[PDB]
Amino acid sequence: ASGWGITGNKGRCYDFWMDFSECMSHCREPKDCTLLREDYLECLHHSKEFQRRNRIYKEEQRKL
Amino acid sequence: ALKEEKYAARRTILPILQAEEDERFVSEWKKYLEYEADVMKDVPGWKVGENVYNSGRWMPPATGELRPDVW
Amino acid sequence: MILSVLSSLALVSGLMVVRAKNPVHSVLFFILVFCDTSGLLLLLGLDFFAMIFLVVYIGAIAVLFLFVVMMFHIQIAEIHEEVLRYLPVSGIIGLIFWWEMFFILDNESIPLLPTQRNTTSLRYTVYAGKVRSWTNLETLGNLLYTYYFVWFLVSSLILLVAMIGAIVLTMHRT
Amino acid sequence: MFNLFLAVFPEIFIINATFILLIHGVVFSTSKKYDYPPLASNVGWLGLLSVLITLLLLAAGAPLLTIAHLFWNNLFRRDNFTYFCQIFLLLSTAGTISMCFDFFDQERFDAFEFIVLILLSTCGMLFMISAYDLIAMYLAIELQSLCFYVIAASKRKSEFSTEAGLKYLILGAFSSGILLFGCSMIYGSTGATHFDQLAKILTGYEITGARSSGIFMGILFIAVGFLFKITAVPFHMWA
Amino acid sequence: MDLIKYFTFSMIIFILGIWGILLNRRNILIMLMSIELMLLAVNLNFLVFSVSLDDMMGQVFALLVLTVAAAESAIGLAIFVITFRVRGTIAVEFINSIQG
Amino acid sequence: GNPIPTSAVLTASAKHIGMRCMPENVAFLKCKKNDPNPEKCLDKGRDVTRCVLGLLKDLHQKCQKEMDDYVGCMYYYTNEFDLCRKEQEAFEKVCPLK
Amino acid sequence: PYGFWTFERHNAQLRWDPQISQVAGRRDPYDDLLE
Amino acid sequence: RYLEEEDGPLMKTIKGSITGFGAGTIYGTILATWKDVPRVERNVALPGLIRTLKMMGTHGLTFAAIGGVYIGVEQLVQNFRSKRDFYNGAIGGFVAGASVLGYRARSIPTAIAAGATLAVTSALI
Amino acid sequence: VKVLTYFGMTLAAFAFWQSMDKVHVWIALHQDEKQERMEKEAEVRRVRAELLRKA
Amino acid sequence: MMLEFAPIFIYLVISLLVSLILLGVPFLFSRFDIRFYLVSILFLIFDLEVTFFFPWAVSLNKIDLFGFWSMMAFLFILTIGFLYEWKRGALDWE
Amino acid sequence: MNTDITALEKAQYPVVDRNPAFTKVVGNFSTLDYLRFSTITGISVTVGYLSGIKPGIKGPSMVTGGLIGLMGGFMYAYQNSAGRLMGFFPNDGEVASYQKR
Ligand SMILES: CCCCCCCCCCCCCCCCCC(=O)OC[C@H](COP(=O)([O-])OCC(O)COP(=O)([O-])OC[C@@H](COC(=O)CCCCCCCCCCCCCCCCC)OC(=O)CCCCCCCCCCCCCCCCC)OC(=O)CCCCCCCCCCCCCCCCC
Ligand SMILES: CCCCCCCCCCCCCCCCCC(=O)OC[C@H](COP(=O)([O-])OCC(O)COP(=O)([O-])OC[C@@H](COC(=O)CCCCCCCCCCCCCCCCC)OC(=O)CCCCCCCCCCCCCCCCC)OC(=O)CCCCCCCCCCCCCCCCC
Ligand SMILES: C[C@@H]1CC[C@@]2(OC1)O[C@H]1C[C@H]3[C@@H]4CC=C5C[C@@H](OCCC(CO[C@H]6O[C@H](CO)[C@@H](O[C@H]7O[C@H](CO)[C@@H](O)[C@H](O)[C@H]7O)[C@H](O)[C@H]6O)CO[C@H]6O[C@H](CO)[C@@H](O[C@H]7O[C@H](CO)[C@@H](O)[C@H](O)[C@H]7O)[C@H](O)[C@H]6O)CC[C@]5(C)[C@H]4CC[C@]3(C)[C@H]1[C@@H]2C
Ligand SMILES: CCCCCCCCCCCCCCCCCC(=O)O[C@@H](COC(=O)CCCCCCCCCCCCCCC)COP(=O)(O)OC[C@H](O)CO
Repeated sequence: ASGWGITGNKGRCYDFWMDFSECMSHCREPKDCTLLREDYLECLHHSKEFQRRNRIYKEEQRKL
Repeated sequence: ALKEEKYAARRTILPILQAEEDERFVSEWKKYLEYEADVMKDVPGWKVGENVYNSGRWMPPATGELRPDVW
Repeated sequence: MILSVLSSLALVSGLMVVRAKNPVHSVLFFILVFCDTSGLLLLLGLDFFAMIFLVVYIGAIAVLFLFVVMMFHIQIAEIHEEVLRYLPVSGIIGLIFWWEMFFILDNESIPLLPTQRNTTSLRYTVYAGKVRSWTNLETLGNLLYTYYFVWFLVSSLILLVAMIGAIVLTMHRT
Repeated sequence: MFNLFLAVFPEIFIINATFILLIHGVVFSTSKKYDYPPLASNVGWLGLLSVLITLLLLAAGAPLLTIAHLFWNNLFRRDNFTYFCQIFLLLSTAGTISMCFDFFDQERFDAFEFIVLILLSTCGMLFMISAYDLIAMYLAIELQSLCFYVIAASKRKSEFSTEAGLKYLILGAFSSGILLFGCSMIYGSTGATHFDQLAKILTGYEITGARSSGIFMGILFIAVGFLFKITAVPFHMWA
Repeated sequence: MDLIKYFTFSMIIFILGIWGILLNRRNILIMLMSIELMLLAVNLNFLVFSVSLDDMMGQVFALLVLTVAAAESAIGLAIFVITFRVRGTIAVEFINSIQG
Repeated sequence: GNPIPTSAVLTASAKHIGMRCMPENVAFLKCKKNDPNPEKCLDKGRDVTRCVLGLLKDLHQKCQKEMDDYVGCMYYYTNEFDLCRKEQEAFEKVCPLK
Repeated sequence: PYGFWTFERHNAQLRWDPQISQVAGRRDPYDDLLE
Repeated sequence: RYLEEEDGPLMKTIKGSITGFGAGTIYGTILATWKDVPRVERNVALPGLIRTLKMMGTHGLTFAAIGGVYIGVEQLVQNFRSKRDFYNGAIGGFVAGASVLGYRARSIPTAIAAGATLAVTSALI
Repeated sequence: VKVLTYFGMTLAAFAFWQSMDKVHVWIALHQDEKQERMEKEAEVRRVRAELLRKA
Repeated sequence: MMLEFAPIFIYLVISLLVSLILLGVPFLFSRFDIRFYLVSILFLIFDLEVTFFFPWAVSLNKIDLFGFWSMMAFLFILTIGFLYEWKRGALDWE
Repeated sequence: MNTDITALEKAQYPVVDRNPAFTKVVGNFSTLDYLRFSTITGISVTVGYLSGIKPGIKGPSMVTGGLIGLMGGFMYAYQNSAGRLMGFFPNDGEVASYQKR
């Protein structure tokens, strides 16, 4: 969230953070900002990306 | 001033290096998409190269190595 | 694999910290743990922190511990005890902590299984950030003294408290 | 630029006064000419004065404490709540100091450093009240805690006082480590330490099935540290 | 797998500190050493997260936590020294007079 | 024929490239600023590449020997300008920046 | 309250961060190439 | 508010005996670690471990007995009588407390106290 | 300890960490089944909530 | 880049081997002084001072006047502590 | 260093100068500011003298108390004057002087 990157440029996930914060700054229900929030958290941890790639690896191991 | 000379030199040749890298990555990504289409053939509900980000904005593929750039 | 080696060294050295009968030996093993930690930090690309862990943890803190423990001349009878009767209580507490706390990141940070395919070609290089790279040192120094200077100064206050307390509690002027 | 620091006038004053008293005490306590006078009561009166002036500066400058809030935002947050909390803290410190003079002169506790450590811990608690980030909160808590460790052991030839200090330092350090672990888990799970960012991330989800075990255990460890601090059972037996 | 491996390293250090508290009932110096081990593990947690998240906040706080660890060890060892000086021994049976 | 566009060749020619391919460079950088997706920038990249390779071939045609010496020294010293001043001056005297 | 995080006191970063958006250490790398 | 189960009174009693042996083993472990070792056992390791394990087993046994008899009598009361209330379970709490804790305490006074206590708890449930 | 004792403890620890690696691979491979179980239980809970709200 | 640290590791291994060879070839043919604790404490404090000096020294060109004066305030606090130690006799070994 | 004087709670009185310079604030000191300043300093000197008698350092104690009082009183007067110029405190005199010069 801070924006200070470890190599002296804008942090990797800072634009996602700022989109989420700007959404929540005027949407009275946080459920309206769910998509931007999960985009921010996906940028931090890559959970869904790695899960999908592991599904691909799983199917490869099944068909071999 | 010496450092600025080197740094300006890096700035003028940046676009051609980036364009080469972009072409390389696009070709590799097409090959990987064909690979995924083959492997996930006969897996119902799949979508080849689906963007996991809702915003759809482009991000480089995550690598699963904490600090690959320093080694 | 390399992280397996360093983690194994850290595990054994830490067990030696907590289980060596002689406290001087405990301080020396503690120093081995900090060396291994510095190795991990070098793997992360944080060379400033890797060096500072040597300078401060080993060069200053461990030296303080060693000076104090060596002049104490502790006899083993004063601190000896059998630990065989703790194996169960350490087993539950360790297991519960093990089952919960080694795997806490697994649901949030799912690992990428390494496949029989060269994913290295999918690494995208942005040369723009490489024209003028910043060291760990200068990235940290860009922030400590301007945008977060209050925390810096509060840390100075903490050190001042340490100095005053050290004098008031132990000083016997000749 | 100077006017930005109106938000921290109370703290600047008390810190500077504490430094002045430290120098005064050490210069004249070591004086052969004055025959090494005890300065605990003299420094105590001057420090009571300093606390009261700090209270005046803070109470009379209620709006000014919120000046330049964007510039100070990543360091602390001053509002109505922190205003009254800090006033009550200063009033309590002044009363506690006023109760100490008979102890200073009749026991002959001559250490003026006692007053300085009390004042520095008051500085720490002032910064605790206005903390709006896990890092700032931890630093202020640690400053406060280290001052208490030292003053708990002030009767350094007493078995009781040395025992108190030893138990306090060990159990305090343990609890602080637990709290810091919780803070690290929360940062790792959310990428944030500022209280506003944490509020935005955590609101609307609590435990929506897909709960961040990292966030849940960071909260738990931080709560354990807090409960130790308020002497709540089962983290009480130090008290 | 990098991030899980870096985290379990720091985690074993933290668990070792906990075990050192549990196994050292007659040795309070090692108890202090175990507390430092826990503090080191937390510091490592901040540095790893800083890299993983590409964020500098973990690094600033790590430096400040090192300052706190230093002050903590200094004051703790002073208190150890004065306790030893009063009693002539570090055995736990001579620091149990406050009770009830 | 066409020189291999290695790091040495590009670094040695960087001043000429900046003076000659400035519009293509700026256009590419603007498009990259708007969109980091490599696929959505290939055209500006082709414009940049064509400009640079044309200038490279031109400079090779004009001053072959001086270019060869400057490129060789630049490769020998890993593109350190200070250790290559003499041949830089010889290269710029025969192939002016303009 | 309903949407407390909407209250201006809680949107401090949304107003501060744009003021430091050109500060070295948090810029997009392409800003230096075009400026 | 309670429709997440599959029940089975025999399964209830068996699982209660297992949870009670779970909880008694942990409780005995904690009790054994809290206490000091006898002075004549400071230089020898094995008997301390043996005593800790014996305390673990004894407390697991007694807590399993309470945790089994409680649910067993509770279900054996709401099956023959065929009613659901806090009265069924208060009888079970009383019999479990009385029987087990008076066998261990070897005192009729204490059994009636333990049974009374265990009922008020199940009743407050 | 003996130097050889320290080396052997290090070897045992290395084996432990490789086993931990296998455990992490196992946990990763079962993400999909855990998600499926979570989804089925969520559907059951939602159906129960909707049905009980009907009254 | 961390590439340059690898020669250091190989250098350490070789230096260790030289040490073992040199040391192993001949096998073929209760008075606690508080002042040491005090000097350790002082070294710890000024060790952290140097630690905090390093990033500041490399960052002076970017932090400008604000960073300079913030470090000056840090040093002022630590130097007040040093004056306290000096007056109390912590720096006298007689 | 980017700066922003903007306060959370807006000024309730006319803003004569949003971010007044140090010397302007000092030159804005009124008679009441000087009264506050002098009172705080005098009380501090008195406390220094009285608390210094028993140790035997009443003079140096007066000096120390006076330094504390001088710094505190100046900070308080500056607080009041700057708050008046910024519109956070009642500032009839500042508004009157502003509408004329
Ligand atoms: C094919 C190649 C062949 C050629 C090469 C062969 C090379 C030789 C073999 C390598 C060396 C092995 C032999 C070691 C020396 C033995 C000779 C000797 O004289 O020893 C005297 C020794 C006397 O002790 P001492 O050194 O004189 O010190 C006396 C005082 O203690 C000194 O006082 P102190 O203050 O310094 O220390 C205090 C305290 C220090 O307290 C302690 O150190 C604690 C002792 C218990 C250690 C508990 C485990 C620690 C290791 C970590 C393992 C993972 C832990 C994970 C826990 C966290 C998870 C939540 O002292 C002690 O308690 C000493 C106890 C030593 C016992 C060590 C037992 C280690 C556990 C082995 C478990 C084996 C399981 C295998 C699978 C493991 C699961 C993966 O007695 C012994 O014989 C014990 C050592 C023999 C067993 C240890 C070595 C095990 C290695 C197994 C082989 C590796 C298998 C895995 C391979 C993986 C391949 C992929
Ligand atoms: C590509 C890589 C190629 C590598 C090739 C090399 C591979 C070597 C494999 C060796 C394993 C097989 C050994 C076969 C048997 C050998 C025959 C034999 O044992 O006779 C030897 C014989 C003693 O053997 P022993 O019969 O077993 O007696 C043991 C005790 O007496 C028993 O008495 P105790 O029961 O009362 O125990 C008291 C305690 C004494 O109390 C202690 O605390 C022990 C000292 C530990 C801490 C001391 C260092 C911290 C103090 C500060 C030092 C300065 C710090 C800064 C400078 C260094 C930092 C770079 O003794 C011990 O616990 C000894 C345990 C040793 C643990 C420490 C060594 C491991 C360090 C990590 C090595 C990493 C690489 C190897 C692993 C690679 C992955 C598997 O005499 C000698 O060892 C000669 C003395 C010269 C030793 C020099 C070693 C280096 C010292 C300077 C460096 C200090 C830092 C260490 C490196 C740090 C790296 C960053
Ligand atoms: C002053 C006093 C004295 C004492 C002291 O200070 C104090 O003295 C100080 C001196 C210190 C030592 C100094 C130096 C080191 C070396 C370091 O060790 C480097 C290890 C790193 C670098 O290793 C490679 O790095 C590059 C590859 O990465 C290589 O580049 C190639 O590859 C490029 C790309 O194609 C090409 O472009 C290039 O052209 C091509 O050359 C490069 O050559 C090579 O070096 C990290 O590497 C690993 O990391 C990987 C990621 O985790 C792991 O990947 C694995 O996991 C993945 C999934 O996660 C899977 O996908 C993978 O399949 C699967 O393999 C894998 O384990 C392994 O690669 C370990 C620490 C240590 C010992 C320090 C210890 C502490 C001290 C003794 C201090 C001590 C305290
Ligand atoms: C051993 C040496 C001891 C030295 C002791 C003397 C100096 C101690 C520090 C005193 C504070 C500053 C005194 C110097 C006055 C000159 C200040 C000045 O010149 O103004 C500059 C601004 O100076 C400052 O504002 C820095 C003030 C330093 C902070 C001192 C702390 C005061 C209170 C802080 C409150 C926080 C709570 C304290 C926690 C313990 C102008 O800079 P700029 O606005 O043009 O641009 C900023 C910069 O160039 C780019 O980054």
